[PDB]
Parts: sequence; structure tokens; C-alpha cells
Amino acid sequence: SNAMIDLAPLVRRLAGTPLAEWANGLQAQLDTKMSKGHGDLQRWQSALDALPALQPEKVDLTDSFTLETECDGETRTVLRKALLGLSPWRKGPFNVFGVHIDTEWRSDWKWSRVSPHLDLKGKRVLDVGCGNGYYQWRMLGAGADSVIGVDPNWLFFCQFQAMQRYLPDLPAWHLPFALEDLPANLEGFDTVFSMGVLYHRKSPIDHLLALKDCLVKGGELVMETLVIPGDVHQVLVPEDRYAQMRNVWFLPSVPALELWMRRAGFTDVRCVDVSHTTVEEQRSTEWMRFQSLGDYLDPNDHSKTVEGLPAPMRAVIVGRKP
Amino acid sequence: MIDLAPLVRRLAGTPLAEWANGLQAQLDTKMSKGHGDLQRWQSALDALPALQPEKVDLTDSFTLETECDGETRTVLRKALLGLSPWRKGPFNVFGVHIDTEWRSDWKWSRVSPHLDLKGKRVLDVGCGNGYYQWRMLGAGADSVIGVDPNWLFFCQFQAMQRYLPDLPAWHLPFALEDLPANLEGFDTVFSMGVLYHRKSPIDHLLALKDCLVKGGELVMETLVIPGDVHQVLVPEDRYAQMRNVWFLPSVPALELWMRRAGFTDVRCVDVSHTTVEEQRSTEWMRFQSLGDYLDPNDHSKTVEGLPAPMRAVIVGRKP
Repeated sequence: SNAMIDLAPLVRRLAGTPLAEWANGLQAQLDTKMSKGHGDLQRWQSALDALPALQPEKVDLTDSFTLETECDGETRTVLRKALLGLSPWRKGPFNVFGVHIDTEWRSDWKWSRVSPHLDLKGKRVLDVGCGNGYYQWRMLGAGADSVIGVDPNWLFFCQFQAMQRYLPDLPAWHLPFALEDLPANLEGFDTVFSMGVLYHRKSPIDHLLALKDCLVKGGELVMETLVIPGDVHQVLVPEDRYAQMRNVWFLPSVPALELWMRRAGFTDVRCVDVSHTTVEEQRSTEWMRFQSLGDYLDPNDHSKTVEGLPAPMRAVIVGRKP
Repeated sequence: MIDLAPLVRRLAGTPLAEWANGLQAQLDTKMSKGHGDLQRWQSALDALPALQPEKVDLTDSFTLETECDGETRTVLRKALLGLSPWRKGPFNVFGVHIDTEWRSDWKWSRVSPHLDLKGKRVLDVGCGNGYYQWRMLGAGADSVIGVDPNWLFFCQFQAMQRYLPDLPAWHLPFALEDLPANLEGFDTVFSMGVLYHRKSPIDHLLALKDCLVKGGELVMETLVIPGDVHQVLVPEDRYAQMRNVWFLPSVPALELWMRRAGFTDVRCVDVSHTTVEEQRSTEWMRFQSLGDYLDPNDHSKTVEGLPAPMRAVIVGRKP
């Protein structure tokens, strides 16, 4: 009972690009996936159905995600309650007609540091593991021609739908697919982002190659992942959990990761941003009640996780497809 | 002591009347036996603030609302945490979100549209903390009795009943075998998450059938495997780290067993493969959960190499 999405505008937008053939089959693939996901989608429909009919008088996506319109107290209460029905909210924050979706992450802080290193104007962008799509909006704010996000999580998809309701003309799409669901050798995006995915992949090199295969020649990869201090030979694989997370594989040093990207065939490879993640930028909130960074750090030594491993440190590395 | 007089009144004139007239004495004795167990949770129950809801929703969720300041909410939260671990739920209790291990709300949404509970006398076998009992009233049930021989589950029900004291739901800390034979007094009986723990799945089905009036309905949920009518898994040792797991039939095998037990109009209404979004450790349930029980390299298997948890809901009628 979630409406089907009309992809005809996406098909129109991708005509005359290497993405055209793929776009021509997306409507069928999306329709099938949403049929199969009907049960899961029902979990969030009452929340989506309760979102009030409002249109922004003002939109900013360049310095934040902020939507403004004339909205009374009663309407704001309805909106706030509907949005809370889509919790937990991880990437953000979103300012939605005076409702502050105070998400787990200050994704805006990180974006602010990365964006000045990139020229997105006129580019077709893919965001891999996009979560709720927060960054897709910001990539439009930085001038992207179009942004497609992929993440096979229905709640993330519904959080994107909530925002797209109020931004229905903008060229951003969220596809509830895994990266492996894209065809081989798509080679159609100008820029690809993979933020927070590499450390969950058994095969980091295959991940890098899959991202390269998404890019046009001359395209750009922006890779963010968990790293450790040290030289080119230092690579951590946890015995069990890392910051209480399962399925954590390789945590290379920055020089190790740069070398792997060169072996995967990227050029102009360099780190643009490194930092230890702070409890100020990642924490539980009213909108994301579950445990968060502070809970996963050694309570006596914030430089270590509860397992005694080096605490979360993220690097952003940029490279080009030669 | 818990006063069962309103239950006795509610059941007068039904086939459950005679049994109800013996319940208070049985409960009192069971609670004597369980005194030592019950003491563990008394201070937490005693710490629950005196509050009464201004708004109650049991139909679309479990949500209770009232005027409550931060200091009372702090006391409420601490008391409720004293009853950890919380498995079935979630409960929204005056702004305190009991984020339980299970999204039992999701499962309820998959099951309830297939059932008509309006005006029915319902028994919930293996009710855990009684979450679904509240939802069954939300769905129009005249009354719900839950049975589960676990003292913590009993105390978790008491915690919610404190705030919903006039609703016709009761939790009995009994095993199904503690009910007399041939009660034949319920319109609908639920057995959710029990069959796989029974050495005798057929005796379980017959015991459930014996609780029902003629024309009554059994809602059966349990762990299953893929395959045809001949596929039946019994683990060599553990299944998803659990001891005492016996039969995991295929859906067609389970339907056949239900027909052999004498049910008619037997049909599977839901099949789902349990995900870590539906079952997980939380601040309210800190012990291990589903993600720890799956093969970390192949989530289609348990850590033992067996097919990963798959649940089926099957409905049948007593002829």
C-alpha cells in the first residue's frame, strides 16, 4: 500500500549517458523489489501516511538540510509525531518546518570538512550505503546534477521518502538495492561515495573494484572508513567485535588503505580528512534511543573501545579512475 | 496476593466456570512455591510510581500517556529496568520506552489481520510477559488469559497491569499441563514459540485442541525449515544456541501434523525469516540475541550450521 514510484523522470535524466540502458530497466526492478518488500514496508506506512501536506516556502541544502514554511503548532505536533514514527534516525540532522530531527550523527560536521575538496557541479553521483539519504540532499546542495543512493534497508528508504515528500522535484533517488544488484561494468557515474561500508566487507579489494566499475573513466571515488594509526603494514582485524559491532573486517592504516586503492587501480590517491570520532558527533538522542559511541568506548579511556582496541578513527580518501 | 474474583465473575456461566472457581487456590499455592523467585523483583515492583493513564492505545501499539514530570519518569525508568531482561514488546509507558529484544509489534501486525478476536475468550500459551494479551484486547477480545511458568514474565505483566488494572487480562504463572483436561472453554488459543520446545509436538497440539470450544481457532507459531512434507529437523545438540529444541518441521509437515491432531481448515498465513532488526540485544535486554546465534559468515545458517530461524503462523479450526 506504499505507492509505486514513477521513475520516468530518472530515465529522461539519464538518457544519452552510460547509465541509460540500466535506467531503462530500473522501474521493473524497483517495482519487483517493493512488491517483495511489501510486508516490511507496512511497518512504516502509518508514519508516512501521517505526514501533513506542506510545501516549503524556503529550502536550503547548501549549508544544512533546512525546510521552512508557514506551519502552526498543531500541524508541527502532527509532523513531529509522524517523523518520530520513523525512528531510529542515524544520518542528519534535518530541519523540517521547525522540527529538528536531532539524528544520532552530526553528518553535517563531517560533510562540511569533505565537500570543499570536491567539485560536484553538474556531476552524476552515486552514494553507496547512503543510509537515509541525508548526504544525497547535501550533494544536490553542492551542485550535483543528480544523485542516486543505494542501501538495502526499508527503514532508510522510508526516511528518504519522508523527505522526498517535501522535495518532490529534486533529482535524488534512493534505491533499496545492494551494490551487487547493479549490473557489471556500469561505468556511468562521475563521482561515487562509499562512506562507512569498507570495514564491513570481507573483501575490501573487491569493494574497491566494484566502486571503480561504477565510475566513468576520469571519475572520482570518495572513500570513508575506519582506520588505525601506523605505517603501510599496519592492519587490524578484530578477534570478535569492534566497538560492539559484528561483521567488522579490515581496519587498515591510512597508508595501507591508500596503497590498496592504488592496487585497485585508482590514481591521485590521497587522504583529505582524518579524525577520531567524538561523542559530540555521534550519540543517542530522542530520535535514536539505542546505544551509541559513548557506550562502546572504554569508560576509563576514550582512546580505546570496550574491547580495548584503538577507538574509532575515520579517514576520507579521494582517488580518480585513470 | 492477587485477587482473581473479577476473573471468576467474568467466567461465570461459561464452560470455564468450574476451573475458574479453583484458580485462586492454585495461584496462591504456586505463589508460595515461587516466593524465593518473586523476592528478586519485589523492590522493582514496589518502586513503580502511582500513575494512571489519561490515554491508552492497545490497538496499534502499547502506548500509555499521562502527565508525568522528569523526576517521576526517572523513578519509573529505574524501576522498569529492575525487571530486565525484557523480551516481548516494545512498551511505551508514559514516555519511558521499553525497547525490548523483540519487535513483537511487527509480528502482531502480520498475524492480527488474519484473525477475528471481537468478543472472544482467548488463551495465550507461553505468553512471556503478556505483551500480546494487551494487543489481543486492543483487537476486540472479550478476555485474555496467558499462561507461562516464568516468574520474571509474571512480574513484567504485573508491572503493566499496575497501570491497566481494570482490563480483562490475566497472567497465570502455570504450564499448559497445569490446566485440567477437556476445558473446551476458549474461542481462540495462541501457541507462539512453544512447539519447538516440546518433546511431543503431537501431544502439544492435542492439549491446545482440548482448550477450545467446538468451532474454536488455534493460532500456532513456531520455528520451521524449508522443504516438503517429509522434511523434519531435530538438532543433534543446540539450535541457535538453545538447549531443549526438538522438532523443526517444514510448513507442509506441520500442517499435516495439525490435520492428524484433528484440526480442520489448516492454513499457513505467514512465513518470515527472523532478522536482527526484529530480534536484538538492547539496553533492556543485554544478553545475547539473534545476531550472536547466526553463523557470522553465512546469515542463512545458525552457528551450528543449521538453517537460520524461520517462523510460520498456521491457523486451524476445531471441528
